[PDB]
Amino acid sequence: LRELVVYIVFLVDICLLTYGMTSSSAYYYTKVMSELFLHTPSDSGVSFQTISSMSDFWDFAQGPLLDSLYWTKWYNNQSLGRGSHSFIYYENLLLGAPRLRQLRVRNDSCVVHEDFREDILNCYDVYSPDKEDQLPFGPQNGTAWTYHSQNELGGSSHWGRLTSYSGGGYYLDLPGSRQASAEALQGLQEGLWLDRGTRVVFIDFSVYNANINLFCILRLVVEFPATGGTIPSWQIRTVKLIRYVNNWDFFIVGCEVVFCVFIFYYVVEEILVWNILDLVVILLSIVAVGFHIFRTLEVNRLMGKLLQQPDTYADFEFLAFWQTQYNNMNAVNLFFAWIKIFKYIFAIMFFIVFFAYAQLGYLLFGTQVENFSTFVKCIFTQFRIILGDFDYNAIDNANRILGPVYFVTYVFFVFFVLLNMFLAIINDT
Amino acid sequence: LRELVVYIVFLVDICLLTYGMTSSSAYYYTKVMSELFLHTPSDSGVSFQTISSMSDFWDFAQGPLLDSLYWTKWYNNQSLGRGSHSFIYYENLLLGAPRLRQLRVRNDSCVVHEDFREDILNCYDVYSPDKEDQLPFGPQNGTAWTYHSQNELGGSSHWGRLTSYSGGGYYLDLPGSRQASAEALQGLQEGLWLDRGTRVVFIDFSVYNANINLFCILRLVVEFPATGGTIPSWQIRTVKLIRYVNNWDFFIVGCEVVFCVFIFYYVVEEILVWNILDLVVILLSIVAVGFHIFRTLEVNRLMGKLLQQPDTYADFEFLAFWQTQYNNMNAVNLFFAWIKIFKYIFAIMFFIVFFAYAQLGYLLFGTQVENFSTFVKCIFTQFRIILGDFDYNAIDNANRILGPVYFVTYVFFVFFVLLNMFLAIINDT
Amino acid sequence: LRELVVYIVFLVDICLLTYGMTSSSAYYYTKVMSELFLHTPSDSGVSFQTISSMSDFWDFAQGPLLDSLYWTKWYNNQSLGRGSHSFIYYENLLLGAPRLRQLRVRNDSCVVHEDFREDILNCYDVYSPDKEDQLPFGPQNGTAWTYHSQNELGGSSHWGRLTSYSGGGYYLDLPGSRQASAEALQGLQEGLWLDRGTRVVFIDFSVYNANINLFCILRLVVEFPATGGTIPSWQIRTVKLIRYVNNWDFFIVGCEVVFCVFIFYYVVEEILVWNILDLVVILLSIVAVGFHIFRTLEVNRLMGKLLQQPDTYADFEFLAFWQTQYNNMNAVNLFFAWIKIFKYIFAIMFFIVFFAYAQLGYLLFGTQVENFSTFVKCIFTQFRIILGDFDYNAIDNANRILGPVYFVTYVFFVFFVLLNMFLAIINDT
Amino acid sequence: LRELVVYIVFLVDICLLTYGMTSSSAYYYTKVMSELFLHTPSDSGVSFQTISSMSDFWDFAQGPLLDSLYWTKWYNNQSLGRGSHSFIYYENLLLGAPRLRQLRVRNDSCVVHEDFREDILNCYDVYSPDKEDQLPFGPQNGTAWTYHSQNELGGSSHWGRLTSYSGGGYYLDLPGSRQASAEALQGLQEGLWLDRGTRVVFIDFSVYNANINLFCILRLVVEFPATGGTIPSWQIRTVKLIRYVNNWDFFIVGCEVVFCVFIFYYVVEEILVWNILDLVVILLSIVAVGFHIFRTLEVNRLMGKLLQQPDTYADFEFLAFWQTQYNNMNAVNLFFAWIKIFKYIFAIMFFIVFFAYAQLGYLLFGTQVENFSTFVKCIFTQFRIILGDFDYNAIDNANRILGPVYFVTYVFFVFFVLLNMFLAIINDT
Ligand SMILES: *[C@@H]1O[C@H](CO)[C@@H](O)[C@H](O)[C@H]1NC(C)=O
Ligand SMILES: *[C@@H]1O[C@H](CO)[C@@H](O)[C@H](O)[C@H]1NC(C)=O
Ligand SMILES: *[C@@H]1O[C@H](CO)[C@@H](O)[C@H](O)[C@H]1NC(C)=O
Ligand SMILES: *[C@@H]1O[C@H](CO)[C@@H](O)[C@H](O)[C@H]1NC(C)=O
Ligand SMILES: *[C@@H]1O[C@H](CO)[C@@H](O)[C@H](O)[C@H]1NC(C)=O
Ligand SMILES: *[C@@H]1O[C@H](CO)[C@@H](O)[C@H](O)[C@H]1NC(C)=O
Ligand SMILES: *[C@@H]1O[C@H](CO)[C@@H](O)[C@H](O)[C@H]1NC(C)=O
Ligand SMILES: *[C@@H]1O[C@H](CO)[C@@H](O)[C@H](O)[C@H]1NC(C)=O
Ligand SMILES: *[C@@H]1O[C@H](CO)[C@@H](O)[C@H](O)[C@H]1NC(C)=O
Ligand SMILES: *[C@@H]1O[C@H](CO)[C@@H](O)[C@H](O)[C@H]1NC(C)=O
Ligand SMILES: *[C@@H]1O[C@H](CO)[C@@H](O)[C@H](O)[C@H]1NC(C)=O
Ligand SMILES: *[C@@H]1O[C@H](CO)[C@@H](O)[C@H](O)[C@H]1NC(C)=O
Repeated sequence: LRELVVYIVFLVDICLLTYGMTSSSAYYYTKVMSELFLHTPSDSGVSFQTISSMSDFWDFAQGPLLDSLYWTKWYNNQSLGRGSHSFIYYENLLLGAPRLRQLRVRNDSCVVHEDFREDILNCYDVYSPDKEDQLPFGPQNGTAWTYHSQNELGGSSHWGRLTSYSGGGYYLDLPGSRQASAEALQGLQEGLWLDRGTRVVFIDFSVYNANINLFCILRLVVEFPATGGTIPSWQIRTVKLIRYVNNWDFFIVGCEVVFCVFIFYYVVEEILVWNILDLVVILLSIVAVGFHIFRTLEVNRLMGKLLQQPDTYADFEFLAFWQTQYNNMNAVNLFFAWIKIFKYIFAIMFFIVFFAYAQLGYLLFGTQVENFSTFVKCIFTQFRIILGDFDYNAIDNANRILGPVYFVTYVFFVFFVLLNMFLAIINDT
Repeated sequence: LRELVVYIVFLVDICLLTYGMTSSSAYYYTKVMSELFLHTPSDSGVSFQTISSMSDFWDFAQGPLLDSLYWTKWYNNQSLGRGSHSFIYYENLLLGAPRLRQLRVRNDSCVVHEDFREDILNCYDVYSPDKEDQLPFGPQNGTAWTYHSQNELGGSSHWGRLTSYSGGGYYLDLPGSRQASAEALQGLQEGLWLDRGTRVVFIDFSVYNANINLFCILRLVVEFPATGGTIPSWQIRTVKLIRYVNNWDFFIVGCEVVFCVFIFYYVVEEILVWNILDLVVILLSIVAVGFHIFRTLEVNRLMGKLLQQPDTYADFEFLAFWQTQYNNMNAVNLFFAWIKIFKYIFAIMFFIVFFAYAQLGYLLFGTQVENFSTFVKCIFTQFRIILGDFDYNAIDNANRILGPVYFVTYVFFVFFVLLNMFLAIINDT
Repeated sequence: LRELVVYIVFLVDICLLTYGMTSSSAYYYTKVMSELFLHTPSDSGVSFQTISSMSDFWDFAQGPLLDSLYWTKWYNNQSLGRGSHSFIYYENLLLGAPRLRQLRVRNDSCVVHEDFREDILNCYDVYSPDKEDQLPFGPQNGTAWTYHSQNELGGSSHWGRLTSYSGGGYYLDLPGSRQASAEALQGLQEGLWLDRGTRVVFIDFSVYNANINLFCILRLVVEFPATGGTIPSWQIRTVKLIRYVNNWDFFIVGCEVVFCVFIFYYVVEEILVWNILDLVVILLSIVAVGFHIFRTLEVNRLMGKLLQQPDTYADFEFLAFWQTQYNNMNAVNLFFAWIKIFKYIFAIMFFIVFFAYAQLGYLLFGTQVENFSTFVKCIFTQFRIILGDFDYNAIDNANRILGPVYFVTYVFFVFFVLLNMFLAIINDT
Repeated sequence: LRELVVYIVFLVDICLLTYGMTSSSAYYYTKVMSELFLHTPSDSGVSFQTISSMSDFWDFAQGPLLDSLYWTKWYNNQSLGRGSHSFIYYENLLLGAPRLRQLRVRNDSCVVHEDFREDILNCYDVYSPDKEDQLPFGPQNGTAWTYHSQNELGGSSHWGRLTSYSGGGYYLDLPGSRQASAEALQGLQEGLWLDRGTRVVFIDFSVYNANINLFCILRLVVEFPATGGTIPSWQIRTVKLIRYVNNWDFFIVGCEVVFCVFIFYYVVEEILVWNILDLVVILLSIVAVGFHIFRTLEVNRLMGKLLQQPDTYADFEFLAFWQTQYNNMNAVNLFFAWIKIFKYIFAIMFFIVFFAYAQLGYLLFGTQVENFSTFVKCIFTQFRIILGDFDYNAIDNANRILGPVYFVTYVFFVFFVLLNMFLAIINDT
């Protein structure tokens, strides 16, 4: 019964270590930033979410995005007394400069069919890293008009709605004030910096809050499919990077070294079914150990760069990405750490036909309704239908005969099979 | 156990043949075109979905529809360098010309009642093909003002929300550029090309995407009932017609001939309960065989016509219609082909009263709520109520006494009968 | 087994008689008229549903309502060739003239409390027919400014959202054209025809469709509570009044006399448990017999009046009211007539506590959330909660402590009691 | 069986006493006032709910709020004949003057991190009563620019969305007419009366309805977090304070003394399991006794003040607060009083894992989705998921891998554990 007590001590160790990272003021910080950039219309009624075509994109970029970044003067039109830096909502510092970057696809990327070769001289295929266009275009001069590899821009794969994307492309870094920035983007509308070759466009920038201590790092990802049009999407992550606050941070250093003491104790007692869960928990634990040194190194380097050369994009997106997935790992560890307490204290006919419906629904619908438009989405759509959440209008207007047949037939299937499962389990009794 | 293996080979045959037709880039192609034509307002705030009366229709036709068809210049107001053809979203070619066509009903189509014969000199009845008005009207000159049979316009029945419609009517084919087109439709507003006689108005046009290979064929169907007003509706189908891409298309020809080899094998082994499913699967299989020759002939002919005489409507709607229903057939075949693996490895009291509620609900509601407005819609509405999806406000504001009596009473009926079914099945145990 | 056959003959008799009244084109007729009057905004963005205060009402009455009534010219601004009458959507005749009528409450209707007698010289209480103000006001001249009893205006009780209302009040009948009408309502804004005394305002008018045969009779009821503000509400009923169409109407006369033959047969065989249902069905049958003579008399009289003196309100609202409730009666008869085929072929602990929750929820909520704002609404709200339809945000923002306690506690109550019912019924087995 | 009868007499006593307080016209009174202040946009499209930043707040305060308070002239632009007082909707008197009051936080409230000390000279921390800034600011002159304790302003804690707030702060009391008021708030925009130090801003005012007898007391609470931006929120309570109406009020005095007679009878019979419920009911009863004297004293004093010095804020918010919570207490008493009739006539595996999901969901989501943003909200969110109310899009866009794993895994957990509970209970049978 002593190993139990020690185990509890482990639960409060991991508990304080993971709840040390969070903040109850995070949610409103995301909510405020997102509702600042996403929802604010331009004069043309162009929000970010509602971007349709390219001209809408330019109406957005030269629109709110240049007035929701650079704040200078108060609401009473009196100047704000902090020099030359842009404070979003007066309370939020803007780190470095924002960066656009684009991805292009090669001029002739496929074979136009034989009938149309008269009217169509070019094929720009869907994005795949094999076909990415590395040559310059436009006036072919600055870093906006000429390619850059994934090394020259330190970066990882962004994984969007269509397909994953590399880290290269034609970046531009907006200058400090507003006016110079508008001169830039106006310069990119002059020439065509968005043409048929374009595929993905990223806008990255990050913000640091002085009052509490948090970063809001955000990516605005607009995709241009081969079909034309646009698909806007966004990721906004708020993150506690610097863990130094007060002597409490030194209590967090002590907490960390206590934690590694614990894990060494648990590898000692480990080596000599539930022990599966043990080796997992310890595995993700020691994965979580080194990340703090990784982080302190990273932050030290970045704040080094921002210190040296302002008006230069400094990547917080990689660091924020791995910080948040680090938090996900801690969450799963902690959850298992609660499950572990218990250690210290015919269906094939259903699955086959189930996937058969997933497939059928994907074929009949899926060029109409989004919820069916891929296979996994079909699986979870059918699962919600079991749980009693569905939109029948969509299924019914996609195909107004086979729709009701699908819906009804599926309902009777699940209902009926579930029944036979009940009667079988009662037969076991 | 060998016939099993051969059967699996059949499953991968049909599998690759049906998944050969689809594309994962289809959904966004429909989504983009539909959100281009349907949702874009005019200056008057007139979307397509929101069309109310005739003047709204004309505000739409001379509105966005002429600016969401003809694209000429880039977003920077630089000319686009492809000659005279209209590329929607710059990536999508426009095939031929768009076509309006109308259906009229005869001047005196019924008997005005005896009381009103003083104030009402005309009856235009509901549309039925018996009463379709074949005489010219207006200035009585062009092909817009004079009837055309269903042969002179190759076409099949469109089946809309009210009733099915023929393929005849008074067509107009818009010219190439925008300006000439606006001159046309302005010419049709000058005279009354929509008058009390009108019933259905169709706008048909189709689009071919060069980057991927797909067609988006779309019909915009606005109905004018006898009651006045309008009911806008639409059908948008994206279709892979030309299956020739690369040598992979030749692997698709080999796949097809392998498939017919399979079906001949299965008629040989067939002729000498589950065999019901066998004869069905083979039936729809051989139905699916000839459609490819039918299609290659059709496409060959059409692209022949578009080749010969541009600015002439060339029907892709018939071909797209049968291509999509062909895909539905393949979907059902494939689904059965998955079910078939298993071959190789008191209620009357409920139904009577159920339909009795369907009828009651249709009579009490149904001049108010849409979900009840016909009989089949009542059946599926009550079925959703069983599944726990309903809008109680509607039922309650239609009739605020009998509404709750209907809803409650029905709930207790289904609940209670289901109970007695449980207790009965437990009695069988 | 012969009485069975005769009974079936009864089912097809009542079946054809009740389905003779309906029309499948009704729903779109209501939908079109309602979306014409209710939803069309004015220049100020004032729809009918969105009416807030009195100035909004006047912005509506002189707004769309005078342009959604009088139609004169086509969409091409060419005159329409039917003399002086107003055709709504060109297909719908307007019967007679529209009528406003108001209800007033007496000057000093209650006792102002003792503290405020200095600042408040008048009390206008809630509407009850005892306090209705019968004296003239304003310029005190026309029929708009002077009272009229419920006899001088033939009319019945309208039953709205707050309380039932009589048929008297200060009516005004709008003239024929638009311009004279605007002169009228402008004349009623000049003086105050809506002042603190006002309680209910009705706008009644009816429309006859020539193409099909139906009436759309509609009431727009705006209520001004004692609290101030407004509560707009509406009733739109489409009705087949004249049943004369063709010789088929004579087949309907034969059908009626066959029906009365049947009911006499059933009183003969009746007089000499399920017979309860028999006497009910026959009762509502013979109630339904005389209504046709009542109706033919009524319609004959009305069309007499419209024939004699146009530009005079002629009530179709009484007749439409009883026609629709007649249709409800036929619906219930027919439903029982289907049930009748079978003739020819611990809870107190739950109900007490249930009503106890209805009461509690009414007291805690109900000055906030509408669904709880009266007692019956609380009953059906809790019933939906059992059926899994609820809005938790409302309950939670009304009182953010007792709300979740109510919701959770109720859920466990119903869940748990239902359980004990299951185990009890299994004990009976 | 006599104590039963006497008990019923108790039920009708408490019944008439609690139903004496309510009114069926309350709901529309809240609904009307709330839809007057909350939803009415300004010229800039700024509603109250939609307030985003500070400049939006000022656009609201000088916007509708000064035109939804002071009513002078009728809708026909004729003057209203009640002197100098402002009648909202002409039927509602405005009691006293409205009051703004603010809360500030100290200049340097925390330690800026070491890296940023160059660009950031100030930390304004989250609100806690320890850090509240008591010094004057701005021109440092009036009662708007200088602190006031919680005694000098009689007031209690407001408990908002973020944290509880004290009653002190920098109040301003708007003058009588509109013009002087606009001069005031313009004077507060001139200087910065909202600066980085601000945290909460309250607008309090109350309204008395003469026709019925009720008060609508309302607080408009706008919060400025440390993160920037705003969180608007509101409380609107309608209350019957003065219970004097007619001789019926004297029947209410008799009712009260009868009630205390009852409770003395029940302490006599009390002193000599269900008796737990007895001592509770009697406890809250005698708590409810003294509140009437407390109230009559309070109202007497207030109406004394409003009598003496108009244009001075007189607090009805404290009194309304305790009146409504008094009504909540009566509601619970009455509910128990209905329950009481009956007196006179393995799970740990589920709860542990349940809270484990609450925690996991709070960590993974909760910086994205609101429903998860705190721990209790996670508990009730998961409880609704059990009851079949959820938004899957949110969970899925927060984290698009771990989201479905959370949702599915939780569903199988609850489903499966519930099953084993069924089979266990059947084993007990
Ligand atoms: C707003 O600021 C501009 C900055 O140049 C100034 O010219 C203008 O007078 C200001 N308007 C005000 C204070 O109303
Ligand atoms: C295709 O694009 C390239 C850009 O890399 C350009 O140099 C070339 O001229 C284009 N081809 C044609 C036929 O214009
Ligand atoms: C841009 O083009 C001009 C024109 O020759 C050239 O002088 C300049 O160096 C170019 N910019 C860069 C960064 O090379
Ligand atoms: C837009 O194009 C028109 C075409 O004639 C031209 O006259 C005008 O100057 C252009 N406006 C620009 C480039 O801003
Ligand atoms: C009815 O319509 C026809 C069109 O086919 C027209 O020729 C005829 O004159 C119309 N009847 C009357 C009475 O105007
Ligand atoms: C249109 O009417 C004119 C007037 O006579 C005629 O010359 C012309 O041929 C008509 N158009 C056609 C296509 O017949
Ligand atoms: C619309 O009708 C009016 C009626 O007087 C007329 O003056 C005007 O010219 C017409 N406008 C057109 C036909 O565009
Ligand atoms: C009350 O209203 C009546 C209208 O019937 C009016 O004659 C009377 O003068 C009013 N009372 C007062 C005190 O103005
Ligand atoms: C309206 O008032 C005038 C003024 O005396 C009067 O002549 C006229 O008769 C009145 N109208 C009616 C319908 O009595
Ligand atoms: C509205 O009231 C103002 C108040 O001065 C007055 O000048 C104006 O003429 C009035 N407008 C009307 C009655 O239309
Ligand atoms: C901080 O705010 C106070 C207001 O209480 C002010 O007196 C002081 O000057 C501020 N500090 C600095 C460094 O400006
Ligand atoms: C406001 O400031 C002026 C300037 O000295 C002063 O005279 C006045 O008394 C101040 N107001 C109050 C209420 O003290």
